[PDB]
Amino acid sequence: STEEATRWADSFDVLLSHKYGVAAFRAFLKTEFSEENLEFWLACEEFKKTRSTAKLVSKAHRIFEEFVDVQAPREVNIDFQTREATRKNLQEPSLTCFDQAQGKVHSLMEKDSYPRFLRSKMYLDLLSQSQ
Amino acid sequence: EVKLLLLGAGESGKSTIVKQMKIIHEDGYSEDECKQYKVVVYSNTIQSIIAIIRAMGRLKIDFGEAARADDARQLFVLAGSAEEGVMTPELAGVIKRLWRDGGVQACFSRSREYQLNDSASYYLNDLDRISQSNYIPTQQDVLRTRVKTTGIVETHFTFKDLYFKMFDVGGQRSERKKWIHCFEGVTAIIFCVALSDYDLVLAEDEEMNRMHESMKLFDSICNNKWFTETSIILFLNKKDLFEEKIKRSPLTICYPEYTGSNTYEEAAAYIQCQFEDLNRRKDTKEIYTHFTCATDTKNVQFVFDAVTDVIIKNNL
Ligand SMILES: Nc1nc2c(ncn2[C@@H]2O[C@H](COP(=O)(O)OP(=O)(O)O)[C@@H](O)[C@H]2O)c(=O)[nH]1
Ligand code: ALF
Ligand SMILES: [Mg+2]
Repeated sequence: STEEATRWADSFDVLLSHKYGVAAFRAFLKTEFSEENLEFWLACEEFKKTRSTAKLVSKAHRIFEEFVDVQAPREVNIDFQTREATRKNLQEPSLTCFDQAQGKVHSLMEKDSYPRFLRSKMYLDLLSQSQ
Repeated sequence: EVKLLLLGAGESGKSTIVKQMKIIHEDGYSEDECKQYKVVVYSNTIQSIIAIIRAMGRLKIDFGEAARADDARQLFVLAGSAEEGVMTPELAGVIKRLWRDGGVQACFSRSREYQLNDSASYYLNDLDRISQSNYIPTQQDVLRTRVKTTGIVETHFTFKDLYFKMFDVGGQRSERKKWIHCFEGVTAIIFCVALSDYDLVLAEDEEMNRMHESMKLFDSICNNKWFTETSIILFLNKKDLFEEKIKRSPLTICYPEYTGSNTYEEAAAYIQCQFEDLNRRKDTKEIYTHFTCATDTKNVQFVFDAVTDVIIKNNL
């Protein structure tokens, strides 16, 4: 448990590769009102696993409506260039439709939220309680 | 207790004011903390030169020398090479040749026509220093870094026997639906405005003037019933960048009716007037305005001291 909790600090991507690291980071992001970033990122990971075209087209539309559109209830913080590229990609959806937007959101979490996670009371409690 | 909100549009200087509170009123930046910003300095540098190169297509600008074409290809391939915080001599040299190219510089001069970090030239002009294998970011290098804020971040610190509960937020349009969460029982707002925004467009809407956006947002905040009793402090920030820019880009871009001079004192004064005019309860409520350079510790310390005095005086 302590080796796993300490592994989350090795890099953001190592944190993301652990189910319990993802869950902890989610709880942390809720306290900072930025959990849409993680839920968008996870949605994109799931999208890339899709095996049928009808399923792919529907999920691309749902992800866009939920997270990417300017009126989206959980609109992610991405620039116009990134949002527009995504919009254009949605006309003929493929598995790389969200790559640009997902990369931007990954960078946003990695550089902003994740360093604060590693210094948080929440993470420090998890460490001290581990094992 | 003082609940203090740092508000303003994207890139206005909010988190930089937050860095200054750590420097002045909390624990400061240790060398180890500085070292943690190295990969950010590198990323900001690499992303900035990439942005200028990319824009050269939109802008119909050629390289001063043909040999830079291969440097540009090399830059794009290498762009990931420094994510572990090592700028290779190869990458360093590629960037140096591109930044010194006359086409690249012509594009840099026209950066209002695209999206470029304010600290781009700061870092690019210091490439020799920052590219050394032993490089440790200085405190000013840290202050100059660009990391976009998402969500709402609370910190605390003490000053003049007051306990400050400080809230830093994201400034982009997408973020602003979250701000209401922190609007209860607010003692003071520092509302940041990038003076140097007057000729830029929003990263999230490239057909919106950034200062016009800031005005709309200040209108909204200043007159919000949540803040009737809140001390409203206006930081007309990036005064240093504004001083330089005003000598080459006319204020009429933002305010077509302006008939004053394109000088720091007159143009700055006019912007102050435009923001202060948005107060629809002038008989009832003050705006406490300061011209700031958020990256200048001495300046922010002086201004924040003055601000604290206003808050004490307003809570007697
Ligand atoms: N030269 C200069 N740079 C500034 C000033 N204020 C902020 N910056 C820089 O502008 C960028 C955006 O600032 P930031 O605090 O991240 O904006 P925020 O989005 O409002 O938090 C950063 O790279 C800062 O270093 C200033 O007054 N002068
Ligand atoms: F653009 Al910001 F904090 F408003 F990074
Ligand atoms: Mg910020």
